[PDB]
Amino acid sequence: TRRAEVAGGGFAGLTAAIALKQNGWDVRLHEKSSELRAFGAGIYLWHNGLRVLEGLGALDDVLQGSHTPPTYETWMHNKSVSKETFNGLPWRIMTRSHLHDALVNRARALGVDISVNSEAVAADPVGRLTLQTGEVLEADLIVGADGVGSKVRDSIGFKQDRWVSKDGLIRLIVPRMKKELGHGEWDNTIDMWNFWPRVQRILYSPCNENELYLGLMAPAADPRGSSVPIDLEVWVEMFPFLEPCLIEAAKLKTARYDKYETTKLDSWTRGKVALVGDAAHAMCPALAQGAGCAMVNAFSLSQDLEEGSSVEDALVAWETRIRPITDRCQALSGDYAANRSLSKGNMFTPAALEAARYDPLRRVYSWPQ
Amino acid sequence: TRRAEVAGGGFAGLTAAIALKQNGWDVRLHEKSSELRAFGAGIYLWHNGLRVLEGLGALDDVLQGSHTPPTYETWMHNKSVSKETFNGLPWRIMTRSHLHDALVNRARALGVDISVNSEAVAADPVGRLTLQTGEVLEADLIVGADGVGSKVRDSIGFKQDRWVSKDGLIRLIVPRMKKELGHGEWDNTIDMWNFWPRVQRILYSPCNENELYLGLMAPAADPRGSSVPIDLEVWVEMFPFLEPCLIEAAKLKTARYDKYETTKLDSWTRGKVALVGDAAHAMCPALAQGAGCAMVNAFSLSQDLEEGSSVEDALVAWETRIRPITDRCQALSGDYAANRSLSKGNMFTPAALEAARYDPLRRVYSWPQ
Amino acid sequence: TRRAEVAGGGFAGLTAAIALKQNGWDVRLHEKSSELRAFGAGIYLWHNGLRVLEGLGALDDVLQGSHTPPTYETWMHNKSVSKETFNGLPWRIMTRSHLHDALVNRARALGVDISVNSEAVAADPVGRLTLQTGEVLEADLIVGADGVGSKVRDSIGFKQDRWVSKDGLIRLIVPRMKKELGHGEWDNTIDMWNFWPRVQRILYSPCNENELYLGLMAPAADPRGSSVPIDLEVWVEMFPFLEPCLIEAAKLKTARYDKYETTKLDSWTRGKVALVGDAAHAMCPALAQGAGCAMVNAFSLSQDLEEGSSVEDALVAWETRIRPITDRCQALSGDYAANRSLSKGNMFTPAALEAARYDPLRRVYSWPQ
Amino acid sequence: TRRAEVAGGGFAGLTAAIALKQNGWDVRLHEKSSELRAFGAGIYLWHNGLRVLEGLGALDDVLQGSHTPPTYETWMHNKSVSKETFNGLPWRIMTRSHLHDALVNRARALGVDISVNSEAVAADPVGRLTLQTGEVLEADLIVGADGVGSKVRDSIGFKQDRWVSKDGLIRLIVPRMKKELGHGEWDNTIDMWNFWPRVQRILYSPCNENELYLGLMAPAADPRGSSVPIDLEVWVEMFPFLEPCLIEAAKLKTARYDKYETTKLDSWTRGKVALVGDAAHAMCPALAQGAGCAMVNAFSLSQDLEEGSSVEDALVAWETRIRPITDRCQALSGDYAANRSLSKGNMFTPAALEAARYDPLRRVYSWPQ
Ligand SMILES: Cc1cc2nc3c(=O)[nH]c(=O)nc-3n(C[C@H](O)[C@H](O)[C@H](O)COP(=O)(O)OP(=O)(O)OC[C@H]3O[C@@H](n4cnc5c(N)ncnc54)[C@H](O)[C@@H]3O)c2cc1C
Ligand SMILES: Cc1cc2nc3c(=O)[nH]c(=O)nc-3n(C[C@H](O)[C@H](O)[C@H](O)COP(=O)(O)OP(=O)(O)OC[C@H]3O[C@@H](n4cnc5c(N)ncnc54)[C@H](O)[C@@H]3O)c2cc1C
Ligand SMILES: Cc1cc2nc3c(=O)[nH]c(=O)nc-3n(C[C@H](O)[C@H](O)[C@H](O)COP(=O)(O)OP(=O)(O)OC[C@H]3O[C@@H](n4cnc5c(N)ncnc54)[C@H](O)[C@@H]3O)c2cc1C
Ligand SMILES: Cc1cc2nc3c(=O)[nH]c(=O)nc-3n(C[C@H](O)[C@H](O)[C@H](O)COP(=O)(O)OP(=O)(O)OC[C@H]3O[C@@H](n4cnc5c(N)ncnc54)[C@H](O)[C@@H]3O)c2cc1C
Ligand SMILES: O=C(O)c1cncc(O)c1
Ligand SMILES: O=C(O)c1cncc(O)c1
Ligand SMILES: O=C(O)c1cncc(O)c1
Ligand SMILES: O=C(O)c1cncc(O)c1
Ligand code: NA
Ligand code: NA
Ligand code: NA
Ligand code: NA
Ligand code: NA
Ligand code: NA
Ligand code: NA
Ligand code: NA
Repeated sequence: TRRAEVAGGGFAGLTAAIALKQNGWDVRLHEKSSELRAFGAGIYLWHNGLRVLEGLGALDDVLQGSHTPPTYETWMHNKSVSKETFNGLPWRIMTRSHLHDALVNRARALGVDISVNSEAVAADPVGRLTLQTGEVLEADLIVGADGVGSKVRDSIGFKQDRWVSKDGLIRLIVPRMKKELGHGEWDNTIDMWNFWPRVQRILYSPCNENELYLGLMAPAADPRGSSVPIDLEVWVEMFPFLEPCLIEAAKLKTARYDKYETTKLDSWTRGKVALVGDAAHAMCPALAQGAGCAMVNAFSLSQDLEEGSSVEDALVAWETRIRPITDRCQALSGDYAANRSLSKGNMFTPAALEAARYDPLRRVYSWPQ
Repeated sequence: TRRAEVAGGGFAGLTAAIALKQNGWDVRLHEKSSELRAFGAGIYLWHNGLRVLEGLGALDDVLQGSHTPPTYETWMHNKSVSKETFNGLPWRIMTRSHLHDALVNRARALGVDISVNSEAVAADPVGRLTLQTGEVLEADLIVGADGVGSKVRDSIGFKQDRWVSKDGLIRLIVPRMKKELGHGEWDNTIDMWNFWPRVQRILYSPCNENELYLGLMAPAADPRGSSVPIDLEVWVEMFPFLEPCLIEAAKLKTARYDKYETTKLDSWTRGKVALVGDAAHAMCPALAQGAGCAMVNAFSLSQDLEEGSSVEDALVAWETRIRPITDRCQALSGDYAANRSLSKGNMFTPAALEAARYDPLRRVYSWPQ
Repeated sequence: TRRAEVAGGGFAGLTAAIALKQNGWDVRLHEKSSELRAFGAGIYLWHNGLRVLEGLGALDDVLQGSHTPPTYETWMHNKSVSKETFNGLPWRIMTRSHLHDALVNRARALGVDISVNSEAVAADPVGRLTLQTGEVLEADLIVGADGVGSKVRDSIGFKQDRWVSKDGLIRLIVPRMKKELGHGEWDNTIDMWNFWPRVQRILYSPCNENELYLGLMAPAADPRGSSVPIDLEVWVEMFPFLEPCLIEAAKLKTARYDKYETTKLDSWTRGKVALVGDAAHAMCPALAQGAGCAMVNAFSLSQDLEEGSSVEDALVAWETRIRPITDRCQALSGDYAANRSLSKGNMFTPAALEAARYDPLRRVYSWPQ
Repeated sequence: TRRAEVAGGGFAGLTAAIALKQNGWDVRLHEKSSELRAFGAGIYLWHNGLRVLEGLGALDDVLQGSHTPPTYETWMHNKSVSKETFNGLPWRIMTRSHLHDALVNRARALGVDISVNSEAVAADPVGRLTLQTGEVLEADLIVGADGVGSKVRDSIGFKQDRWVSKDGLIRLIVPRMKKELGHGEWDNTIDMWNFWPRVQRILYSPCNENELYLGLMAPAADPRGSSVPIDLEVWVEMFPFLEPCLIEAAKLKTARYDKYETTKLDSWTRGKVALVGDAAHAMCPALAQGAGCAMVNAFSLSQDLEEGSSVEDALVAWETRIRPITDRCQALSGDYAANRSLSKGNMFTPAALEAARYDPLRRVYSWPQ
């Protein structure tokens, strides 16, 4: 039996572990943290990620208790500038914990061996993974799914450009308060942009009938807008229609102003080691596809390992096949972020939706625009 | 090699033929008409039917050149009473020819032997199909996909209740005239109900950027509203906002006032003969699921024939497994039609969407409400 | 000093009494009822009536505590069909008591001698008024302002057509409940028409920040819709958006289903007797001008009595000058009522607004359309 | 017969001349310009100014061919922030020429002696007016209605503060293009504010079915926004919904970027000389009351001259009676302009509307808020 050692229990690592286990690999997954958890409050998935979930046998648990808004709406200075439904392209909003739980439960159901407090500190291309405990594990495949600060990557040495932004946002889950919001379209995604009187934006993202995912975005140089716990007054001033939800947001002492971070590498493979997710390709969140691409790439890795080739050759074939979708999406999302393109509305163009349109199960693009 | 003879080249027969051919059956399909064509102007499919298309390898050709509205909207007396998006449940509108062409092209690509001017006039449960030419074909499976007036069914004799309504509607494809319609949400499905000043209704159904599917519904006792070609004045009077499209509709000399028709049988099988689609279960169109159920049932038949059982036993197992979804949907659609339930809006309830939610590929219900 | 005896303490009689007293007449007014009061809940005035109030020195007290809606809106089956603002033509809504009080207070301020429990039972063209007490009062002018059942008129004998309708309405004052009505344009006049599922209409008429005037109109043959106190269920069913106000309306045990009533006479004068208001020209309320015309005619009477002619000649001149405006408005309002013309919206045409446009102070038409 | 000499043929001078002529004064009016004309494209009047017009016998000609919008609407960054109708307070929009013509025609009808190319260069408090021709005219009253640069004022010497702003606006009349504007509320006043992406504002003011009054406001430091003829691109960019009207505006080679200008004086009188209008009290246009106050003050002057006092005493009484309304309105309009208060919407408060609410005919405040 082929053995895989996966470093990291995020969406990339769990996807890799499930996909490999379904194909008969002996899979062990190692999470550095003391518990299995997902940070970031909420998350969007699209057709591509939902198809991965179908491929993993985890779609049912995800769709139950998650939300597809009637439309993706954009506001500029409180004026609705677009409503987009992507010509039926499937999409979904959920809490991070909801997605995480579904993947963990599926991995456990399949008998994936999951270890917590288990940090990969070094990886060897010949197929050896060293944990912080000093345990050296031999494997036929090593998956570096260990995030932007991947030690699987950096122990080997990959030529790279990394960037941590000065700016960021505050992501929270609060109650919907739907009745208290009164008249409106409060099941929508609403991306609420402003440049005047200050640069403040809220991405309003319903997760289900109970939970609302809010992203509060202000520059780091704004001492009030970037404050945690949230400066209620400055958010209510520019988003008064969300006051009921913002009052609940202001109670959260766990709120963090998290910075954006990107990674791009010359390659994603070395011998029997494959880098997946933020370890390889962390990107700007404009197109809401960092985890989508991570999951597609992890699932696609399992596919290329079923061709009867050596692991080394399968990994090379995998990157060649799948990386361009991620490269283009990363580049375009970065362009969108820098140009504030989403502020215009109607920017989920055919090109913007390329990654979302990809079906990893059939390996074709679907849901034409 | 197992041989199947399929009577009828509608959506049920083509689905059966493709699904069987994909599983290695030697399939021949017989269409009574001189050409392969689909009547009825336009058609809605939902998740269940779209999943059948995925199973048939015909989804790509269908999604290209078809439309998912941003919302399914209902009007009563020109007042919007509901907007429904079904919590992300996939759905699609297309011309009948668009769906038909996709299925025919797929059947031809797989090497299904299609005959036109080939009418099944008698079927024997032992596996003999007699054509109007006098040709007697022996087969391991006979599929009666030959519509509400099925001769495969009636030559054998199935206890049945059939009903042809006095009332009906006029279904047409016209240009979108989107610019000429001016301000509005003209990519929506809009079910435009009226009881005052007369009983007149238009189901407004965009198929793509070029083609609009209209259903003009008035009682048979209304000599103007039921007239073909359409009485332009009486339609413009109550739907003045559609005048540009109605002017184009009035040019169509091919317009027909078609009656609603239902069939229900005590059983769908006899020996090696299976009845699929309108031959077995024609229903009211309120839930837009007659072809959806027909396609699910045809696809499901192919599945039950892969269990290693006798054809006779597989057919019995098939009906037992799949019929209840169709029975409930038929009953509920008839209830909706009789009570004019759709006129209230917000009537695509979890129960109404049961058939749509069924995934025939995984044999589970998806897209929870 | 010239002496006038006025029969009736309604809007016509009070207007006549004030206007005459301002011109130096010794005026006595006789009200049959035990108290000075105005029935009918609320009332609309337009430019013509507001100009009379200006002429009477009673405009200030009327405008304080009354309401001009931002627009006059019409709904058919809950769909807004028109919004009308009459090109700036002044108009106003108020409670009947508000208008009544303003006129009574002005009459008292001028020293008009007002008697209650004082019914005119006979009038003589030579200038004698007999009260129910048997008191015979001699005067230079007798004003029959004693309503649709005028005894001043009928004691003399005027050729006439009177009509009392079988149908009618329930008029009430309730609290605004503005906050409880939620999203909307609840300061508007909204004429809420329906023919389906039943013939039920509400004229929604805000009087000020505290008081709402509702007219609930259903046919007499409808036992539920015409019931008093109101059948809450049947009104909430068709006007659910007014439920907070309708709950308050249902508490009113004083509610009446009052019938429409009209009067038309061959003449309005006989010797020293002049008939004013409903005594002469009761009309359908479609154009909201019965009191408007009554007040214009009463004020105009005082004007014609300042020409230095005999009272008999002044009265003849008065009717000749002013009656055609009332005749046309009565006729058009009756046409509108019979044809349900207001149900279409946009029916306050230049012709419909003729009476409203008349300025009695300058004797010209203003506020062109 | 009392003789009045009026310097200036603007709204103040024409009002003074008509009002005095109606009271039996021998009135001569002197306009410096070669023709009688009014600059500034369009103008708003309110109840106070409309009542002056009624007092002048010029209301009929003004209301015919002018417009009361259904509402006064305010936008910030294309989002509607308020709709105001002032609780029925009368108001009106018209072209400057429309108002001017009505006043000139009334003055001519009354036999006011109007001279063009007749400039007042000096005034003496004893009642002598010297024209640029050298003609010295003796009079019982001299009216300085000669604008912000009044030579009647400055020849005498009045302690004053004058201010000419660096900023200004471009005022134009263009066709309505109502059909070309498509869906909207295009009969409204719409004050269209923006601070982002640049400081640009359009006051949209329909005058009648044919003519639209536009005020295009940008800072003088903006070389494109302040350009004449208008820089079409920069106006269409921020007001694309007005493109049809802006294309017509760009054709006007007569367009001017006119600066705001204010005047405030310690007194308005000296002996037999009275200063009226912009000569005395030019103000910021935020409350749209510069001409309103000018007309009220000119009309009020005629009233105080009917008390049987000396002209000198009547003038002192006039200023004491009427100036505080103008002082408060000037101050508040300046505050509004400086604070950009109108950008918030809902700022026509009872205090803001004080001047508008004043009725000069009855000398009371009407139309309570
Ligand atoms: C503001 C924001 C919004 C976003 N929104 C979206 C969205 O809507 N949709 C979407 O698809 N994506 C979104 N993304 C992207 C998404 O968050 C990431 O791309 C995705 O979570 C990365 O998954 P991962 O498994 O690669 O890495 P991670 O989620 O970082 O998981 C790595 C795991 O490995 C563990 N670990 C780290 N080092 C080691 C080690 N040495 N050994 C063992 N374990 C280790 C960590 O503790 C962690 O649990 C967003 C990102 C940001 C910043
Ligand atoms: C007004 C209306 C609207 C509808 N809207 C929808 C909708 O939106 N969505 C949806 O899913 N469904 C809809 N339906 C239902 C749908 O039209 C039918 O259920 C579906 O087309 C039936 O397919 P079928 O293949 O069973 O039969 P058919 O479409 O009738 O095809 C039978 C074929 O067999 C041929 N034939 C007949 N007899 C013989 C014979 N003896 N031998 C050989 N060939 C023969 C015929 O010529 C025909 O081509 C609607 C129905 C109506 C009436
Ligand atoms: C449903 C409805 C809605 C209406 N809405 C409007 C509206 O919005 N605007 C509008 O302008 N008009 C409206 N009208 C018309 C308006 O109500 C009448 O035209 C107006 O009140 C008539 O005034 P009046 O003074 O002529 O008669 P009344 O109001 O009838 O007053 C007559 C008075 O004389 C007294 N009286 C009677 N007989 C004698 C006697 N013999 N001696 C002494 N006193 C006597 C009575 O007690 C009464 O107080 C409406 C009418 C109806 C039915
Ligand atoms: C941008 C803007 C918008 C405005 N909008 C409004 C509004 O909506 N509503 C409103 O009410 N007001 C408005 N105003 C104010 C209004 O324009 C003025 O207050 C009003 O026109 C002043 O009238 P006037 O007669 O005092 O002076 P002017 O209109 O300046 O008239 C003076 C006349 O006297 C002549 N003249 C000058 N010197 C002499 C002399 N020595 N001898 C003889 N004749 C002379 C001039 O040629 C001129 O014809 C606005 C002002 C501005 C700047
Ligand atoms: O920062 C964004 O533009 C962004 C856009 N979409 C989803 C998300 O989480 C973030
Ligand atoms: O007749 C209907 O109610 C109907 C409802 N949905 C689709 C359709 O084709 C018909
Ligand atoms: O019955 C009417 O149509 C009517 C219309 N306007 C005011 C009113 O009181 C009644
Ligand atoms: O500049 C203004 O704020 C202004 C406001 N109202 C009318 C007008 O002409 C100008
Ligand atoms: Na991507
Ligand atoms: Na991306
Ligand atoms: Na069905
Ligand atoms: Na059905
Ligand atoms: Na009338
Ligand atoms: Na009338
Ligand atoms: Na003023
Ligand atoms: Na002012």
